[PDB]
Amino acid sequence: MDADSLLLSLELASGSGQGLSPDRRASLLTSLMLVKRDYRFARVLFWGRILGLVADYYIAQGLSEDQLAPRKTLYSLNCTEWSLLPPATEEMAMQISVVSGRFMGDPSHEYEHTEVVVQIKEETRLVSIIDQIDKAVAIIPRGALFKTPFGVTHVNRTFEGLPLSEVRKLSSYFHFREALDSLEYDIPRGSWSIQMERGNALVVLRSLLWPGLTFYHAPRTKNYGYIYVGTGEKNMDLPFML
Amino acid sequence: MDADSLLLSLELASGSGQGLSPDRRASLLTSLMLVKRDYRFARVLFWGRILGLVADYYIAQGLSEDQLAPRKTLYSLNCTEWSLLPPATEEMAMQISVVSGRFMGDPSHEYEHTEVVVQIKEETRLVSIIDQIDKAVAIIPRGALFKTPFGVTHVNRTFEGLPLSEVRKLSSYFHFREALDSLEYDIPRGSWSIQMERGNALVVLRSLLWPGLTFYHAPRTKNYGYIYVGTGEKNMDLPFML
Amino acid sequence: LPAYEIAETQKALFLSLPNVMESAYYFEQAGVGLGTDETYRVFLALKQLTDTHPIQRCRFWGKILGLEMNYIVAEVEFRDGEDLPKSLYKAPQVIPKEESRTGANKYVYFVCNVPGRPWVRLPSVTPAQIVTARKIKKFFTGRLDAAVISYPPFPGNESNYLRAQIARISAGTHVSPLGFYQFDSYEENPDFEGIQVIDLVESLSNWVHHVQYILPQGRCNWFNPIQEQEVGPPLLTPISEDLGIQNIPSWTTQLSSNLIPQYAIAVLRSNLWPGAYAFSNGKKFENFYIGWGHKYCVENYTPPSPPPVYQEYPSGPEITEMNDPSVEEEQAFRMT
Amino acid sequence: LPAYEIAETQKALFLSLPNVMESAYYFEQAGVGLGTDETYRVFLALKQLTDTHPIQRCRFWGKILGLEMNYIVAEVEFRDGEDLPKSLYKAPQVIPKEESRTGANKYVYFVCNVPGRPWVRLPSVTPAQIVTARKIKKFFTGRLDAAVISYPPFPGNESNYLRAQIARISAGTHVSPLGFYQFDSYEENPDFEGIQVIDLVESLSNWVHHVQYILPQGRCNWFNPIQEQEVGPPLLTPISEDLGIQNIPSWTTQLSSNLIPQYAIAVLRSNLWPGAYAFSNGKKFENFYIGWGHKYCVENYTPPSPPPVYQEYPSGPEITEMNDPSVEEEQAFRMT
Amino acid sequence: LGEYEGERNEVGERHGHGKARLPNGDTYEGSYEFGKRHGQGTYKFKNGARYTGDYVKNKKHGQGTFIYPDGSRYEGEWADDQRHGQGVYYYVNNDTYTGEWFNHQRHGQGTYLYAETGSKYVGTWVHGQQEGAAELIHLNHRYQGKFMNKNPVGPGKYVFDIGCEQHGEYRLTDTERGEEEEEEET
Amino acid sequence: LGEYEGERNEVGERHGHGKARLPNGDTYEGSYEFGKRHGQGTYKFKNGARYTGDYVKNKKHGQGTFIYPDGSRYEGEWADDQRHGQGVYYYVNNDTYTGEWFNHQRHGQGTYLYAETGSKYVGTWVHGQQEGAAELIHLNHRYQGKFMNKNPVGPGKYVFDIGCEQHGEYRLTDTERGEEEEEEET
Repeated sequence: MDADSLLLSLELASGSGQGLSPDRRASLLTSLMLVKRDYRFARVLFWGRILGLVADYYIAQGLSEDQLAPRKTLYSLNCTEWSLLPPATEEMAMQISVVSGRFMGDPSHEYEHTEVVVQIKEETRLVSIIDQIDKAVAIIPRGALFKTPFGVTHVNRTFEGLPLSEVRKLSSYFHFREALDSLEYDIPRGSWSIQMERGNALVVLRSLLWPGLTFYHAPRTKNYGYIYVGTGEKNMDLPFML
Repeated sequence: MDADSLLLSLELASGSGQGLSPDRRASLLTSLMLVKRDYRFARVLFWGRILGLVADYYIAQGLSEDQLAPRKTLYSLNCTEWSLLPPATEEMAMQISVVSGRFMGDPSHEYEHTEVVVQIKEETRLVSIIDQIDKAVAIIPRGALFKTPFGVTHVNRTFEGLPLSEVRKLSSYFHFREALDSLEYDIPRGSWSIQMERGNALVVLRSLLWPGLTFYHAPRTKNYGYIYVGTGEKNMDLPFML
Repeated sequence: LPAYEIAETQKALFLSLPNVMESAYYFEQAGVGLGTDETYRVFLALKQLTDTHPIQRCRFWGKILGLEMNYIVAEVEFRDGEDLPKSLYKAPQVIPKEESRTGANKYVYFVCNVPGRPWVRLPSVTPAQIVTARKIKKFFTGRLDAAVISYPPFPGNESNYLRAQIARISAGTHVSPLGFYQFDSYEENPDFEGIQVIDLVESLSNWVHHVQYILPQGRCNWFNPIQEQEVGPPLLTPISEDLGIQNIPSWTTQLSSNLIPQYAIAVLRSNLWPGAYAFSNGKKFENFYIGWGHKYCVENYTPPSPPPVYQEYPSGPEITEMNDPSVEEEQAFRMT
Repeated sequence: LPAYEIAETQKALFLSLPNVMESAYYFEQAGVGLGTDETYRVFLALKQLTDTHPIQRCRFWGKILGLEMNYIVAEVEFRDGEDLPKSLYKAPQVIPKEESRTGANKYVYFVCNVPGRPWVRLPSVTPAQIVTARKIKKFFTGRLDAAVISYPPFPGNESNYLRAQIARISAGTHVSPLGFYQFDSYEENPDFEGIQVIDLVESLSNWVHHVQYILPQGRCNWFNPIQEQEVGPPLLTPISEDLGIQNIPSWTTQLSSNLIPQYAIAVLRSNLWPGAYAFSNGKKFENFYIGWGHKYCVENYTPPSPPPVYQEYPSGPEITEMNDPSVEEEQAFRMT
Repeated sequence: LGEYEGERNEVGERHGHGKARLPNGDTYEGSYEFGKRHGQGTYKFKNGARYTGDYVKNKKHGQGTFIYPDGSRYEGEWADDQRHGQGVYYYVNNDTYTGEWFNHQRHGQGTYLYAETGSKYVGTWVHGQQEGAAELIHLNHRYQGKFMNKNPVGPGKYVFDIGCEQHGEYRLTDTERGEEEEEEET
Repeated sequence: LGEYEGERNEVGERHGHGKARLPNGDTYEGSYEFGKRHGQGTYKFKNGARYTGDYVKNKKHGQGTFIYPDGSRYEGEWADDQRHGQGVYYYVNNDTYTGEWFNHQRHGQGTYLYAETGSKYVGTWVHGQQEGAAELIHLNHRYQGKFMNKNPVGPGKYVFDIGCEQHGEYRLTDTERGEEEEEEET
């Protein structure tokens, strides 16, 4: 999402199925500013929402400097209380390959596995899923992060939107994570749903690798943002459905 | 307000009460770009919603090239059929000085004006009220409009928001008419309500010469836009209220 | 930054009351209200107001506009706990308040500038120099201590003018469509059985005033100030015979659907008070004022006339006198 | 430009059906559906569909997400007017459709992409080749003529697969609270006498199914195709006995507007089908689905096992042939 | 009848500081000159009225203080038993009229200050009536205009403390006036 | 006991294209070479089975088409009354199995085309069963992996016509499969 003008950045945006509500809207509008006040963040944006089974997660991603570091992730059972999440590594990314169940929505709930009986926390699996999503299907438009000679590439103020000749072009959208950035040369090459909701005023890219991620972008105004209202599953039957 | 994707600036936004509505938002969202397709308009702004007596007016103004000019105006009870208003001048502004009542919702309503049984039109009074509002209390921020060397005074794309030093004062807000253009030098010098609705994200400038005009602006993004949801009466009790 | 200090006091919101949300969706359909997030902010402000005060029935009254800061007003009711001759011309019959919860002060109006800041309770307005000061119109500053003044001597510091304007607006723009609030006091009708929406559109004789009417003497009841009475429209009278200018209809009635006759809500609007709205979809109802707390006339606002100048004493036999008790009569009074 | 072309076809919108806005407002509060600019365009699309077809009731079924364009779905119900031994292996009992308005074709599902575009009527689904082909899982490209392919030969051109997925969602997840649709067909209870929102959260047995479950045969009613006998959950059963895995519940329940206890609408989210939501407040309800038209599995979806290969003819006394007769048999037959 | 316990210095009439008692009940303590009431003197009536002031040429003329029996009083210049000159009138509602009088009526640049309200009428008076070229100063604004038949009827301007004036034309009645042309401070 | 009609030798067998009636009720129209049953001919049983082809070493050997009485048929090479060599089998549901045969069973490389489905099992068959190193090629994808006891149990990859493949492991249950390792075309 974004940090200012949160009305046009819809939680639904005619996409991703579910979304937020007018019970979680104003609390998030104050909570992103409270996270930006507490933690030293340059920008803060609502990442998305994990479904769960008893409660949601309301994942907000707080961004540090240089726009490329493993930036901070925050979960919240209720939107007034916010906690931290550790930065993900490779071993917690490969430890979740044996579990494929749905999210529970409980921090005390642990997932068991017989390998000697071992247990894993819900929160490390949650931040591993979030890191896999932001390293897999996190997208930005062309020119949104311009190249700097010092090497920071924080915010491009020149970029006001994409012209009408490259909206349907999938290769124009770059990625937020490192491989300037990596364009849409992904492994299925058909894992993106490009739609035009209201004329040529809003383009919606729905992630087919992770069902529930909608990236809205306006071609004339610089308003781009991705929100994941999926359940965090990584369904490996994607070319079976394509 | 704005040309396309009008939902970035809320029509109400807790500002002077009434704004737009369902049964009216999607209708005007289709009708503005339909007018832009029909009439040769570079931009088109929802000017406001004059309340009237039995029906609203739903005034929409159409921008074009060679700005800071008398622009075209359109009114419509139902937002499917639209009609163009004639260009206003000073003769109808002199002729409406004998009437001080409110508008009738039925268009082409007759007036008695017993002095001679000559009658004036409702459309010329409407476009004279729109010309009196637009020449007085229709405001533009500092970085929005700039003077071109050729003289077209088109909208600048490099807006860069508005800093904290000139978001509360009146020295940064220009007008649509000339003396580039005149800033806030209103005749009682206190005819503007400057408010911060949601933190430092939305500054709101409500007019006091006309109590229905509301101008939203964001100090970070391009959310500037004025809308007159009122009556159009020119109440001259402004120093009595101040 | 102001956003951080407003979030640190709006965080307490998300951490015997009116259904603000239901009555706000239909008002959004009518085209009046606050928005999507600010209405839930004032709803959680109402929720913070109900568990801190013994309130039996709250109501979102509305939002009176201001210059630099606004006023969000809630209409609540408490269960049991609440807050050489001398000068011959005396005081001109200073009338006190009626009671704490019966007369024009029947409703307690709490006011907050934003949903983050706590509510400020408006005092019980005296209907002698504040309600009878309805012949003024002043813009609300947004501080509640600005000490606003006008042509009459105003004994208020904008916390009484706001309460007087609230008592003026609420007494005329609170309507009920003829079915409930039956018989002074009024209680809700059990066999209301609904009503038609289009009958409320095409007829103005349905919306009746359930609240008491503000008299020109300022009160709602009669005080008998001599020891003939000034009365107007009683309770439960329709707005078809509402007072005002005869050339302008006092109430605009619109159907803000225009396409679906099946589901629609009558959208009442006051022309005397610009910004007062009221919906009634057949079973539910709500009133909502927003905007500047002022009235509207067919002409501009004029200042009131000055009082009579109290003309001086006439020169009669008690003022004029004779010349002198001279010698010609005092020399004859001795022999008399 | 395509924007002006998609704006000029929406002019027919701005010129029986269940209220969609109220449901949308509740669904929005629930956290599902569409924002309040396109869910009104589908309301006028339903109004245009109702004014062109003899529809008893036209519900907004939801919006199936797609690749190039989404599938906005209506759910209508028409009143009176509708639309040496060779080859020893025959067809394996090809089952036709049940009826016109009784079985899985009880509601006609009109599907459009944009509300400015006219509605495309989905054909009536057949059980033996489209509903029993529910073991596939395919996306939608938003064309309705693309002739999508899977592991069995699908007799459809993306309208039949969408119709089968809509039938599965409407037969497995279309739910109603306990007390509605009493006894085949069903009629709404006049003596519903309300229901508690808290009782619809802690108790999952207060949500009956009210719709016929899709059998593995494909149709909702057994019809004796041999002249075996399988039956699932019948009509008017709660969702507490739904089939699924032990570690994931079949239905979860959250409360919209959790902070305020008084005004909270129970929200039902189907674990089995993502994007399907049911909302109840106490008196009214509406089912909804949005997102990809797919069934959730605990593991990732695997393609089904192939049918077993047919065995050949076994070595018996009939397949054994006599090679040649003896010399004594051919020299003694002419004498004996 | 009347008694005079004062002094009769002259052989013709009385002279000097004397205390006379009038036959109806009035008491005059004051000096005499030319055989007549002249100089400073206090005339106390029987109904409660009083007059401490100068008597010149058989009448009230000069500095005087009249305490009227209805509660009002007047401190100022008298002439020929009529109020004429500068004078401050305290009315029964504590209203202070610090202005000019002429022949027992308000005439001149009067400064009628309202005590129950707070306004101040600084304007021309004839015959004890409001006239044109007047300034009605309130707690917030000042109305420069004309007055006729106890009401402002002329086109006048309004000067406010916010720094603006507006020139409104009053109609035939005091209610429903006209107002336009909000200007800047000159 | 049927009787042969046609040509016969004086010391040997028939040695010519003749029609013989078997004692069990079969008709064989064929030739005989080198004193044994050899050469092309058509055998026909009494129930409806048939065999048009060659007879080498007293049995079915060489090119020949058998018509089974259940509706199935089998063309191709035969050996000693067993199915061996290149052969095309058409089952009762028109399933076309073309490829190698060995000793009355499916063995070696074979292509089993489903008529009612449209999928081709191309790979190894051992003892008339589906075995490893085989691909199920459909009109949407192709699964290259191992097949055991007519089911996929080993690691295998699905290659698609969109230009990507995905690996995966099958579990101990037949209708269970975990998938990972998605790449592009090799």
